[PDB]
Amino acid sequence: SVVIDYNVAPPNLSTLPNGSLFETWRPRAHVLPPNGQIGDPCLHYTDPATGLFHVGFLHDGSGISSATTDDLATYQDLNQGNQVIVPGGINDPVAVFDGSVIPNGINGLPTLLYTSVSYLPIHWSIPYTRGSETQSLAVSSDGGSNFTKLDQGPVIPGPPFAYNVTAFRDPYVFQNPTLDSLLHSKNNTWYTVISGGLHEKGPAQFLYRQYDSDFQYWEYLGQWWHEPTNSTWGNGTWAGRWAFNFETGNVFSLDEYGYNPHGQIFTTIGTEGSDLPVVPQLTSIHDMLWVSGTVSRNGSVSFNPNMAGFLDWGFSSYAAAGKVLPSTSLPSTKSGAPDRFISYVWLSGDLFEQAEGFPTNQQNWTGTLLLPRELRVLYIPNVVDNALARESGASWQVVSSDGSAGTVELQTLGISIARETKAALLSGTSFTESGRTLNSSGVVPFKRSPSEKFFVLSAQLSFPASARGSGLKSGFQILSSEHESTTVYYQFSNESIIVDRSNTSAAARTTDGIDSSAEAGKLRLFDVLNGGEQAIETLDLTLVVDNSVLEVYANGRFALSTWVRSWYANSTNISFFHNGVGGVAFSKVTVSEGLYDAWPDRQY
Amino acid sequence: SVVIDYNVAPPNLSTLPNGSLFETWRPRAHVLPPNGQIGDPCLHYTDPATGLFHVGFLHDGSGISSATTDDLATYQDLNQGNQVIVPGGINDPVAVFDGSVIPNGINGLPTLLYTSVSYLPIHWSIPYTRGSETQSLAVSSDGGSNFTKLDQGPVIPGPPFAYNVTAFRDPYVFQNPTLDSLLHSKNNTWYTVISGGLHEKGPAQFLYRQYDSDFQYWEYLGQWWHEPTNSTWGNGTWAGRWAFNFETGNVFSLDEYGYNPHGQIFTTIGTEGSDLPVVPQLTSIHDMLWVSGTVSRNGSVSFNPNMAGFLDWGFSSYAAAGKVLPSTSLPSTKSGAPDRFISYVWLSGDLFEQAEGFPTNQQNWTGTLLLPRELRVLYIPNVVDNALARESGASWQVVSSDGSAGTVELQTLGISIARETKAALLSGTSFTESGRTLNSSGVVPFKRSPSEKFFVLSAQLSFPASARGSGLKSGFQILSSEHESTTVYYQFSNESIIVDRSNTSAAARTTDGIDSSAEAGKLRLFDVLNGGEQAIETLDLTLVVDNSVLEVYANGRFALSTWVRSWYANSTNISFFHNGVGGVAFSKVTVSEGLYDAWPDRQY
Ligand code: NA
Ligand code: NA
Repeated sequence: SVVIDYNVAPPNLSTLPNGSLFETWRPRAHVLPPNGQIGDPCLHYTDPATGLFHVGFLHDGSGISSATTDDLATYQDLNQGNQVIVPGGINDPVAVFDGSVIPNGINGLPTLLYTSVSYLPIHWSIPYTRGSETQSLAVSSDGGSNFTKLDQGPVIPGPPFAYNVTAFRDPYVFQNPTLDSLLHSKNNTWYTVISGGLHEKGPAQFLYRQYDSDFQYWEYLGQWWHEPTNSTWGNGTWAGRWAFNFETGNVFSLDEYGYNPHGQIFTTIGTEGSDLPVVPQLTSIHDMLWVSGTVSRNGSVSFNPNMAGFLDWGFSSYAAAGKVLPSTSLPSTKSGAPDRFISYVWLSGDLFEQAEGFPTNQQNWTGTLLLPRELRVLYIPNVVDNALARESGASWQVVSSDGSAGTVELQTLGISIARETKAALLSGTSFTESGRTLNSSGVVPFKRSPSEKFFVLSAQLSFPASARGSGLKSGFQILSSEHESTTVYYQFSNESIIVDRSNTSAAARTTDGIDSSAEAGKLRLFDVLNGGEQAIETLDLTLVVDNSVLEVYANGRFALSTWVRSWYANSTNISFFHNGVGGVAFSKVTVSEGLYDAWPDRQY
Repeated sequence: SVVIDYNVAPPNLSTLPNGSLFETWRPRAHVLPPNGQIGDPCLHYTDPATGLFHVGFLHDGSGISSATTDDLATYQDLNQGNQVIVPGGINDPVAVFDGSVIPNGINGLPTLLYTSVSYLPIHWSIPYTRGSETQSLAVSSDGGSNFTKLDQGPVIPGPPFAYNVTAFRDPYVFQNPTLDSLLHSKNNTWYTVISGGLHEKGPAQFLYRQYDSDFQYWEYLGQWWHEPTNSTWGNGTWAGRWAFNFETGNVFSLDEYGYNPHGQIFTTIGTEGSDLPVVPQLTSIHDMLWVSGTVSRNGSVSFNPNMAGFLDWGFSSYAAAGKVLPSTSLPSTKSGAPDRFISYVWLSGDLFEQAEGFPTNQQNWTGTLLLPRELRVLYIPNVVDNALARESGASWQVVSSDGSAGTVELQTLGISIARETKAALLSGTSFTESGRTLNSSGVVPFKRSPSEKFFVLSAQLSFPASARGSGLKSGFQILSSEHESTTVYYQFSNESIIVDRSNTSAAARTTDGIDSSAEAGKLRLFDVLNGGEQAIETLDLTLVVDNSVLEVYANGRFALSTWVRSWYANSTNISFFHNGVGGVAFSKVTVSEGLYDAWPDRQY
């Protein structure tokens, strides 16, 4: 069968045999199935009996598949990658959508509450078919390889009486003593949020609590959070739009270290956006947002947002699912971590099924999850109390102020690679490129580049005072050779990290459905006071390249992830990049090469 | 194939070929399918476009079959007797139970609301499987031969939040301006009652009204009528028990002539009874009750029973379904009838599936509906105001009184054969047996008897004053020959009509599962004042024999129906019967022979 040589120019990839491009763009350090398509992650839980962390995801549009980890770095497939629960039962004859797990449930077994689907199609833009989405229970008695459906109807057969929902799915089970105290619930009551919205009103999270010890009945507590149709946090700059429908709602509570039941309450959601006029059955904008809020009561409970942002700025990033990972788990016991909230963002492989022409049968897989991320409250001290710091409707807020110093402490969402995964990514070969200051325009090669498309690059960029309000662009050119290059840079004129993919892939010239549009995410660098002098915040950059999967992290509070589908074997060189407009000081750049095998017990 | 000769003794009927006993016991003037089993009647409606009255019934445990009538005497099968709606859809993958029809519904078409079943088994005596019974919509666009299910989920997906129901089925749609005025509903609002009960509380009718013009949402109005588990009207003499579960609830309103929207409100129900201790999945008592009541409001509406009885006293009579038949219908236009409420009682053919051994495959049919019955308010004037008239918790009530005459007017439920059916039953040959008074004991042959097992017998029995409190038994012996006889008599010692079936069938000697136990129904004959003298009420008796189907009517307010499965061709003779205890005066007895063919367009 056919010979592949990545030093030779590519054909139209649609002409190659099935499976011939299996390895071409495939990551080694990310969660994705053995083959085929990955959809929304869900079902994650820690098994209290074994300590193993279980992860799950929709697989091939035909149910939920799953894997375990004892270290939060590497994974073991359950049921050989085949689905632990499939459609075709009485409650879910057409489909299985997201569900979440009560780890210590019916008979002390993991108990899945999930969206069972009986009628398609389903979309916020069209009229809703009554009973199309219900919430049903299943239980695993075999260690999470098979979830057996209860032989009864759904436990939540529909939305509240006469509600004209846009959607009613993705039930997310969670505990919270702040809710308990506000609602006089029994201690350690399980809550469920269901995500969707209302036609002619707008997106919403529907809130419930268990009524009975049996998980059979769920008492409706109201739309604890809802926003008008296509409205937006602030003026729309820092947290996209609330848009036409909420999906994949997660609810959890954080402090400075990780997860805390008494901590500040957060939610992550997908929003489904669109231009006007609306194109039937099309969601053109898939925003992956996080939201901080205060929960109060005046009859019924409300979640009132006080700041919001993106969990990942990638066009193709969406549908994140996360779970409490307790300190007692196997991974946390090995690493000494406190209680955490670990979230896996989904990276759709085909633009949410809008990449017609992509050589899908050649690759024989579609999509990945991003690296597990730890979520925590992040504080930014010694920020200069000016208009940059004080902007309303943004992704941070002032929590204290020092009139004498002229400073504020800021608060925002901390987003970083989970620690055991980060350390396993840095495990191999390790070299440093010298710091330097650049004033003129162009790319300057590193003295040494990684020899393969599997690396981490870490660097600090320091900008001088004149950078503010200039047309400066500075960063790195990666995955470069004669025929290809990808540029990642910060741009002050629109306060953004940009990924320029115009030259990323030689395959995009010969083949349809290989996207080359720019990716972008907003990032403000504040003014800070250190050693008694005022300066622009250091841009602390971490780039993880995993064959075709690029994740760009910054300052412990920013992520932008995308596909970088470079063809040529030589497209591995790294250079400094600066457009010449002002100057920039690069610290020493660390490069770690090779990453690690996240699936050590797989063949491929 | 085998020769049948009804002058020769029967074999064990279980040894004969399949279908060989098709005609043996089969009626000609009753509603039953072309072959196979009949279950609960339902689905009846008048088509406003054609004027045809449609009847329906469960058929072979596999959906609802239907037929039409233009005269309320004869019927035409729809869809050749095959079901107009079957199980195996998304909402009803396991079964279809009773439903009722809004005649002028979605797109002005007949619209069925019915119980769609997803989980079996279902019974009041066991724990209820969540979601086993829902209420779904279907619509017929082809004149009632096929009801197309709406391609959506159920419109009532379950009982109210956390209710531990015994049952939740048999939705009965009805209109009522008395309810409209009490509830401030829109004029001509459709109501639905659903029948069942609650574990640890008792049987109930759950009441709803349409929320929207679309029939999509049904607003819950409470348990408008409920009774404690296994309680009873009065002391249990005149209306059985309310028992452990209500089934087949009908609601309607009557005056003296027939149906009236502003009239007195009535309901008919089956009750499921049992001995203590309860045998799992067994209902041993199937009572077919009617109930009169007043409807009032104190927050939510209540139906408060003021009298109750049996619609039919037959052990095997149950599950009646009826419908408003307007004066504008085809049958009513021909007969000049006002608005009516026509009810068909079910006569189970096999003791509600407890007649093991019966030669079912030999007969190739099971069960029938009884003759259509007109329900109306019946007044009994000039009754002597004594303790017989004044008994509480009975099947009548005093509505006015005359202190001077020493009398009361009574009110009760009028039950008679629908008029066009009655006239078609009397259509043929017609002869009279002379009146006589009998004082000694024994049977006295009629001078002429009918030559076949298809006849109506009408007679008046007048009892002298000494009959009261005596051990008198008087009536008729029918279907008699050397080897067989059936006796129908009134008995003062327990105020009952009795059917003695001990000698009815020679087949019961040779064959299993042919019931020969006595049937009974309570009937009080009041003291009346006529021509200025006091007397025992005339017993006005009507017996309709339709091969094996016996229906006994009395005084326009009593029905007792049963199976009389006589074998020998000669078992057709009629005699007077009197046990000698006192005396009895028989008026002239009318006998009409042959009845009529209720299925003129069938082969068999
Ligand atoms: Na996105
Ligand atoms: Na009965």
